Amino acid sequence: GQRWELALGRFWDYLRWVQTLSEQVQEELLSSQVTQELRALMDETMKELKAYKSELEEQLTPVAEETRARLSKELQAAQARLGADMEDVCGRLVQYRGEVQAMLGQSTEELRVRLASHLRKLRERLLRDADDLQKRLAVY
Repeated sequence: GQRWELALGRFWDYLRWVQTLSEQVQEELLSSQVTQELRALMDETMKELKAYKSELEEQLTPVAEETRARLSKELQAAQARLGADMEDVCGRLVQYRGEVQAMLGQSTEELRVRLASHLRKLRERLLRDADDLQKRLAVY
């Protein structure tokens, strides 16, 4: 129930809504509304995660400078993986917007099927990285 978790939770729900590709989603996907909203959610998540890590560093068990230095950097990488997953989702939503324009009015039904299957794999990856990031944070 950490703050960074609730923020990731909002990003996650929003993305679970995009995954439906309902009428309102498609509408917002052709504008930049979805990627903007996701970008805000993301930024909030990263901010909170950074501040949480900073606080956690206040009550740490002391270890060899090396293991500590190693732990910190493993943590830093897990955080970067999360950010990068989020950007890859938005990137994919950008591509979809362009591919639609590229069709010039033709049916996008097949574009949508393909976007949903890819989006699903990108989300699977994001969830994997968030779970890992949560495990590293817990055993700090």
